[PDB]
Order: sequence, then structure tokens, then C-alpha cells
Amino acid sequence: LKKENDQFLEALKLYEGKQYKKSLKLLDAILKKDGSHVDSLALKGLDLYSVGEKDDAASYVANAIRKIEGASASPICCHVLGIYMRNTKEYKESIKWFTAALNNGSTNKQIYRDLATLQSQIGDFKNALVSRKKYWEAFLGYRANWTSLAVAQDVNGERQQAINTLSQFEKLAEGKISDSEKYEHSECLMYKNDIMYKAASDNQDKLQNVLKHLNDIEPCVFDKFGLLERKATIYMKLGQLKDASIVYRTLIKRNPDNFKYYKLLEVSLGIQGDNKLKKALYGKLEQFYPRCEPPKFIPLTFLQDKEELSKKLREYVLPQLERGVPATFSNVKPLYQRRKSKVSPLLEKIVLDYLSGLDPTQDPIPFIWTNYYLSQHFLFLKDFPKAQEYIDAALDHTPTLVEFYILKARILKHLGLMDTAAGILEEGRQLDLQDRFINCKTVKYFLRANNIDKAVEVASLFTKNDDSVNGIKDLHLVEASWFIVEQAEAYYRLYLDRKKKLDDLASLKKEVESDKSEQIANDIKENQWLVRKYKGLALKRFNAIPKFYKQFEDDQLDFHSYCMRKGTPRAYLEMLEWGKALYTKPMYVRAMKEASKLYFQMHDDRLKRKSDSLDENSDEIQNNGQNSSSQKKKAKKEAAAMNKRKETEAKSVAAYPSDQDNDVFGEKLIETSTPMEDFATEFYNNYSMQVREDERDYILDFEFNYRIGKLALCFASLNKFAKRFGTTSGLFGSMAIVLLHATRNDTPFDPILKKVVTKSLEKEYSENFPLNEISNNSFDWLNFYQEKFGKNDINGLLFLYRYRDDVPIGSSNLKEMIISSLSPLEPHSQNEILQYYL
Amino acid sequence: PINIRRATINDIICMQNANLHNLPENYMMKYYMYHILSWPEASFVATTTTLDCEDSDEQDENDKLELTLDGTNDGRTIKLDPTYLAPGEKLVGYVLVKMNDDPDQQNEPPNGHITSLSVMRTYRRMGIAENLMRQALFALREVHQAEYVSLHVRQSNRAALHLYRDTLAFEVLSIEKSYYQDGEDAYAMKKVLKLEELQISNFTHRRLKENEEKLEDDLESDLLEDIIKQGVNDI
Repeated sequence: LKKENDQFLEALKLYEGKQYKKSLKLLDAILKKDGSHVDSLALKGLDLYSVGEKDDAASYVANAIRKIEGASASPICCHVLGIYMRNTKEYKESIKWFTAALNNGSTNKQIYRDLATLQSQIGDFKNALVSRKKYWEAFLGYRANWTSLAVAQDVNGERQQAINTLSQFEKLAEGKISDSEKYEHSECLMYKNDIMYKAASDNQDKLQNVLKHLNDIEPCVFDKFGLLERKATIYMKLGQLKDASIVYRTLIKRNPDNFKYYKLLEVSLGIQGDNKLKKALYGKLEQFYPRCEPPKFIPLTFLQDKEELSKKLREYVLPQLERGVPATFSNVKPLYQRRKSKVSPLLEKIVLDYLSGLDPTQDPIPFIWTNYYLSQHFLFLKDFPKAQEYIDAALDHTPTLVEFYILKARILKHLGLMDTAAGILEEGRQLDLQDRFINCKTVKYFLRANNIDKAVEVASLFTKNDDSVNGIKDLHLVEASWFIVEQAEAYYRLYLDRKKKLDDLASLKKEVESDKSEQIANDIKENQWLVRKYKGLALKRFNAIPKFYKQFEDDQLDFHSYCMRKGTPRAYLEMLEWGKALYTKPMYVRAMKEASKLYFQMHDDRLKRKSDSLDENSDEIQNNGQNSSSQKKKAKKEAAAMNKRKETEAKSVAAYPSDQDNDVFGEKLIETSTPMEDFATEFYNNYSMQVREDERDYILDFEFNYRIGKLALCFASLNKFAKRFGTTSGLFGSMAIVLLHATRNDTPFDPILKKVVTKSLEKEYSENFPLNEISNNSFDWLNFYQEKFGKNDINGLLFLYRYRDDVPIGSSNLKEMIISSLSPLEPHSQNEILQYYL
Repeated sequence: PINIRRATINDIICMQNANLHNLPENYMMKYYMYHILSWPEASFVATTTTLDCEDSDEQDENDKLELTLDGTNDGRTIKLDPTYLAPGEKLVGYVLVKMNDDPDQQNEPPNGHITSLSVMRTYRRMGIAENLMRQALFALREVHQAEYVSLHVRQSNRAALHLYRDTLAFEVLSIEKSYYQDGEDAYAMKKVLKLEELQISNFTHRRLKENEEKLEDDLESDLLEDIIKQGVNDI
């Protein structure tokens, strides 16, 4: 060990700059003479990972790791390994390697800052505080160190220490602040105010001191919105009402279009009990802002007189109908969610009286806007023929509006006509090809109309077309979600339709002379193969949204240092909250539920087709053999044609690169080994570790914990659901019946778990569900359910129909009851349930 | 309705969805994260608001109302909709504004740069983008002390032209040939910003006849007079 270290030191400068081939050549020349060099292998792994290679880089890194016994080597190798782990989404190993390097003897304090970022990604703040303290004591000439120390002491719990540190820093640097460093300083001041907020509590002297400090720093703080908000909060936490009212009036003068400021002023003034005071206040404020909308929308929520309410509604709808806004119904969208038989008749009467005095030629714009508003109002009131008549009259009057076509497509979708709606919306979109919202709506409605190829062809227009025949790669690079969700649902519907198709084809079973279904089977086989391939592609596309969220969370590497260098601690806390709440999105929950349903269906049908029927030799023959008719050449030609078609299909639906993911066909995802383990270690642990209290889907947790052998979690979730959302829901009774049928000794599980669940049920719910009817086969649970919770619930009936194999409570009677109970709903939902859910 | 507020990070993903329904030139998550964590006192958002309106009561009471499943029973969750932000709140538009930070070897003073302004086409023609731009310019002038503002506009989009050149009254600076991905020419506009002209209180009225009475907000006024229950001016 003499010349190899010199060559490594002379080649390290190539990696330090912007050189890769010259360093790789030197590493190869070194390894050609001695292959047992750990530093050279560790550098070559990172060099191959930084240029594009993945397999060779991982192999070299694994070899370098295996060629290490103790923790006593050069710190450069450990630093390179830490960089590699940081670049390969490995935080624990990177932290361990950096700690081992710093424990050996490194004179580079900046490495400590790296740890201050790494642990900042895993939440380990106990050692992060010490790392920040060391990195601050190492260099005393940058405000980023002070900001990082303040943030670390505020997040942990050292509030007084952070206040003292900020005070000492401001005393030492009083007057030595440049111009560009003023704003940041102001931001820091605001952050200190936030710290003082944590020292506010309910003490009078503390709040007075915070108010005095805020009034003293007001001439120095540049941010005025947050300053005035904190001032109003302090005034509300004390007792001064006039000063708080003045602050809120100043905020309104700064920005009148804000419902939050108006609500806070209403709460501060204490006039929420009397209606005349609020009426006079809003009538006086209307003269100050005649062009706003909250001052005219909020007073429509506490009116009791019918004549006054009608007059206010008329004065609110007259300017909107005169100027013509594409959101008039939106302006009354939330009110319709809270009022109905009391407000909607008066609004309809006013609109009819206004329309009876208009003219289709003198005032065409108010005429068409009144027609659109009437169509919206009737569509909201479950009316369809009159809405279609109004939209047809509007199209005949002025066929140059996209909103009319959008409303027609929405009505046709609500009436179960998806294809006609897609056709009308495409025809309307072809009128002007410059808007993207209408294109996205058309693609979504085509995906909802069992039309995927045309939807993709329409979407492949505004996308960047380079190394692909369509724009699927561009749609995946712009970070999409709704498109994938809407396309996977169409794939699932098309796959479920094939089940009914095969059932109808097998119901004949070659009845008498039925050679038509026997002589024609190649097309059916090709259609089934295509449907299976698209179903696999759907499962492949499902593995994207969680991966996208993981990539978004991992891309916060340089942000931990940027938020401290630029001086944005409040933005850092906001980013932390955003990263913690990432797993609380509705689209994420929907995608996770769909993935769970798919995995459970795959587990079920795999365990069903594993050991069933008989004669495997007569079933594993398939085709590719016509006896004495050249079977080898025929099978070879068939395989060649299938491969040639699959290559073109994969190039058409190309989304992921070939060097990044080889599972393009998706055959390995639909035939995995442990689906439940993968779903728990990839899709469930994150949602379990990052979740609130009231926002928690108990149905998905119950479905996940049912088929694993753990019933205590099921009982806890059921108890929490009954305590939160009450006990008068059909879902509670359905889950209780499912649990009672699962605790039967006939089902192969754990007798101890069944016994403890039975004891818990007998101890908790003793006068709700008969727990002594598990031995009688004549007791019908459907009658008891419809007597207690009733048959009007749809979610409970859907859950009982989904879990009917393990709970024998009938089938035909349940289906008839569901059909009879679905009638007071919308036709499209009824059709979808009868076609797929039933 | 329309509610203007500051662009929070907890919704930027949904904001990106709005981009998918607006300008074709999309951006990655890093772009939006940088522009939302670098200067948060510039970019604003416009969403909806749903509050109470006579709960239960007695005058034509009905417990079978909608209210996004929040009245009686029907659980209490959020509707499956990527455009929603809260049970009764959805985003209708936003405006992203950045500051000059790249080196130019010329000592450029801190100026305003309007990055993007995207509002849903179905929710326009009622004062949204104009208010967002006014609030952004006022916040920049009050906090960052922006000397001027510079932005870009297209050509076929007559709405943006009427909003910037006509409504906001901006001055055209130069013409950039082939700037976007489609190879369409753009107009780079620039206007010197001031402090005594971008006040919101000076733009409370849309149009006027000739000589009206522009009333603003002075000191106290709402806590004066007497109780509106038995006075002279009590209805």
C-alpha cells in the first residue's frame, strides 16, 4: 500500500471536477494490477451509477461492501459510500457510513451538515440537534448556522434557549445587515414571533410582552399580512375588541375578497347572535366594495324574513345575469347544499319572472345565461328531460359556447349515456383546439365510456412527442394522477365485463347443434389475451402514484440546506407539514383502495384456481398442436406473430424506459409470491405511521386485517367507528355480522383470537346483536338487518354482497332487495351497479 | 364563491392539477416546490368557501340534505375529487410569482417577475385574475420593494391580452421569437411599479359616471352611533 494511495489521491481530483471517463480509466488501470482495492471499487460504483449504469454499479458497490471487515479505513471511501447511499434512497446506511467516517478522523466539518440533512429526512432529531450544534460551533460566520440551530431548538423543545440565541445574534449583529439580508431578517423575526407564540399560552404578561415586541419590530418587519394576523390573534386572546376590529378592518382594506377575515371580524364583534346588527354592518360595507362577492354572499346565510331574503337574492342575481358569468350556479352551489325547499322555490320564481320579461333578440346574452342557470338548477333537482329541452333551446339560440356542450355531456353521463356524451363533447371540442381543460374533460369522459384507444389518441396532441409514438411518456413525466386513475377504472370495467361474457358463453355449453360457438374461438381467445394484457398494464400503472409520492418526499434533499441558507424557516415548517400530510390525499386513498381490492381479488382467484377441478394433464395442454399438421412450425409462427404484435403494443403503451423497468408486460405483478406482505410493506406502513385521528378509513383497515389472522385490530377499528360515527349505520351492522360469522369454529383460523373476540363482544355489546344465534341455521340475518338498520342503506348492502361467500345469508333475496332499494337513486349509478357490482 | 388567500404548500399538488387543465407547459414537482418555498409572499391562490346557512332550524327543515355528507348520518369524509382541498373548499385558480436570482453580470436590482397565472376557464369573467395580480403587485411593492415588473404574453389568447395590456394596462417591452415549445412568438411586457398607484382602496369601484362619491375606510365607524335596535336610524 504505497502507489495505489497516490494514484487514488491523484484521481480524486477528476471526480472533484467534471470528469468521468478519465477517472474510470484510472480506476480500471488500478484494478487491473490489484482487484482487492476497496477505495477504487467504491469510487467506480458511484462513477458507474452517476453515468447511467445501475446493475454494474450495484454489483461493484456490493463487492466493495463485502470486501470490508472492520471499520478502519480511509474516510474518502466512507464518504463516497455515503454519497452513493444518499443517491440510491438509502438514509440509514448513509448516516452510519458518515458517522464511521467522522469517528475515524476527518477535518471537514461540512460533512456534519450532511448528517444535519440526512436525519432531517428520517425525523431523528435527537442526534440532529447535536449535529446542528456542532456545525454551528465549527463555523461562526454564517447566518444559516444560527437559523438551523434556532429551528432545531424550536422543533425539539428548547424555546427559551432559541429565544436567547436569537437575541444574542441580533445584539451581536445590530447594524451589520445589508439590503438583501433585510427581508430574510424580517422573515427570521416572524419566525421568532412564532416562537413567542409557543411562549404565549394564556398568560396576560406573556401576551403583553409579545404584543410589545411585535409593535416594536413592526417598523422593521417587511411582512405585513402575517404581522397583522398575529396582532389580531393576540388581541383576540386578550380582551381588546376595538383594536382587534380596527386590525380586521385594515386587513379588509388590504384585501376585501376574503371570507376568513369577514368571519373573524364577525366573531370578534360578538354580533353573531343578533341578525339586524350584522344586516346593517353588511349593508354599510356593501357601499364600500360594490364590486366584491363575499359582502353580497355572506348576508344570504342569516336572513329569516321571506321578503328580505327574496329581495337580497334578486339583488344578488341581477348583476350576475346582466353581466353574464360562467359561475352563477356556482355562486349558489354551496347554498343549495344547505338549503332547498325554502330558498330554491323563491330563486326559481325570481328567475322565471325575470325571464318572462326578457327577449331572445333584444337581450340574447341574459336569455342564454338564464337558460343555462335554469338547466343547472333542474339538473341539481334530479330533472333531466326539462334540462335537455333547455340545453337544446340554448344550443339552437347560440351554439358557440363550450359550457353548453359540457352541460349536455354531464346530463348524458348522469342519464347513463356515456358514448353519446363523449361524442357530443368531442364534437364541441373540435370547434376550438386551444384549450386544455376541455381536452382533459373529453379524455376523462371517453375513459368513462369504455373507450381507451380513442381517449389516448385525443390526449396525444398537446403532449411532447419525441422518443414515443404517443404522449404517454409525456403524461407520466408531467406527474399525472387523474388520467391514470380514470384509465385503470376503465381497464377494470373491461376486465369485469369479460367475466360476464364468458359466463354467457359457457351457459350454452354446446346445446344441441351449437357449432357457431365452437368453430369461432380464435377471435375470442385473442380478445381475452388482450384484456388480460391491458389488465396487467393497469396494475403496472397503479404502481406509480405511491412511487411518485415517494420520489416527491425523497426530492427534499437540498431543501433542508436551502431553507437554512436562504432563510425560510416558516417555509421549512410548511414543507415538513406537507411531507407529513402527503399520505392524507383523497386520490391517494382512492388509489390505495383500488390496489387493495385488486390484490385481494388476485389472492382470492389464485387460491381458488390453485387446487380445484381435476385432470391437470387435459387442461395444461392449451393449443400449439394440431396433431399431424406441422405443429412445430405452426407454434413457431404463432409465437413469432404474438411477439411481433406485443412489441408494437408495448411501444404504443410505452411509459417507462427499458433500462429502468423491465416488467413492461406486467406478468410478474399479477403472479407475485406474497401480495399481502408487499402491500403491507409498501402501501400500508406509510399510511399507518402517518395518519390523524378522525380522518381514518376503517373499512379498508378492516378488510386488510380480516385476511391476516389479526382480529383485535378489527375489533378496535369497529369500536372506534361506532364511537365516532355512531351506531345507527348499516356498515356497523354488516361488519358485526361479518365478524360474528368469521369467529365461527368452521372457519380455519385461531381459536384463541375467536374466543377473545367473542368475550370482548359479550362484554361490550350485550343488547345490540344476538350473540347466541351462531348454532341455529334457521335464523335469517337479512330480516334482522332490514328490521333494525333497514334496507335503505346502499353501502351496507354492497359490503354484504361483496362478503357473501363467508357469510351465508342468501344471494337471490339479497340481490332482489338491492335492486328494490336502488330505485330512489340516479340511473347511471343503478346501471353501473347492475352491470359490475352485481 | 371566490376567496383569495396565500398559496400554501399543502395544496401545491392540486395546484399542479390546475396546470394540467390550463397551460400546456407543465412543470415538475421540484419547480413548484422551489417557487413556493423561495418566495411565499408573492404567489397567491383563489379557492371556494362553504359556511353554515341556517342549520336545522324549523322553517322548511329537512335532515336529508347534501352538504357533502355532513348533515345527518352518511358518515363524514371527503368526496373523491382531486380539485377539492377541504370538505367544502376547492381551488379555482392561482398565480405564481418569483424573484430574480440568477446572475447576469450586470447588477440587476430586485424586480418582479410574473411566472404564471392560471385560472379555470369555467370560473372567469368576474374578477379573479385581476384581483390576484393586483394583490401580488401590492405585496411585492410593500415587502420586496420591486422597482418594476416584467412578464410574458402570447398572441392568440385574446383573454390574456385584454387582461394585461387593456385591463391591467401594461407596456410592451420586446418581442421574443420562438420561446415556447410549439414555436409561437411571445410578447415580453414591462412596467415600472410604484407605491402610490397600486393601492387596493383606490380601486374599489369598477366604473363611474362623471363625479361620484368614492367612500373608503378611515378610522372608527362601525363601533360608533348606538345600538341598532331602538335608535332613530334603526331601519
